[PDB]
Amino acid sequence: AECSVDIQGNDQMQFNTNAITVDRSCKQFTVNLSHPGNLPKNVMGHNWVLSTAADMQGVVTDGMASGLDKDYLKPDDSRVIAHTKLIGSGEKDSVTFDVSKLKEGEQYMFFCTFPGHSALMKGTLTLK
Ligand SMILES: [Cu+2]
Repeated sequence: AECSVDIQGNDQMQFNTNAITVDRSCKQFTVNLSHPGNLPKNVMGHNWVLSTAADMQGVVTDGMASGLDKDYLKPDDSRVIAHTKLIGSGEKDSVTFDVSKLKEGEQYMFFCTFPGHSALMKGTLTLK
């Protein structure tokens, strides 16, 4: 079982994958996020946020309203299944979450909630 993935967010508003697969035999799954490039967090910050596909737009909008000091996430947002912190160039973060939080049939998305980034910086997350 492959229970982790390394993902990069760069200076050109790209993640280097748009589809993550979570083996359902994994008890926990880990996302290791890094940021190649040289732009700082306040202008090209990236996070990795997981929600249902239906909830993404709300999470992104409310995250915008929350601001940089809150890593562009609504505090205690019930729709956020898991998330990293917001990182700038040269920085990294990891998040580990319980695979039991994912339910058969539901559609999940990952994305960055930094203002303006989610249109490109998004992808699917799917049980196997
Ligand atoms: Cu971003």
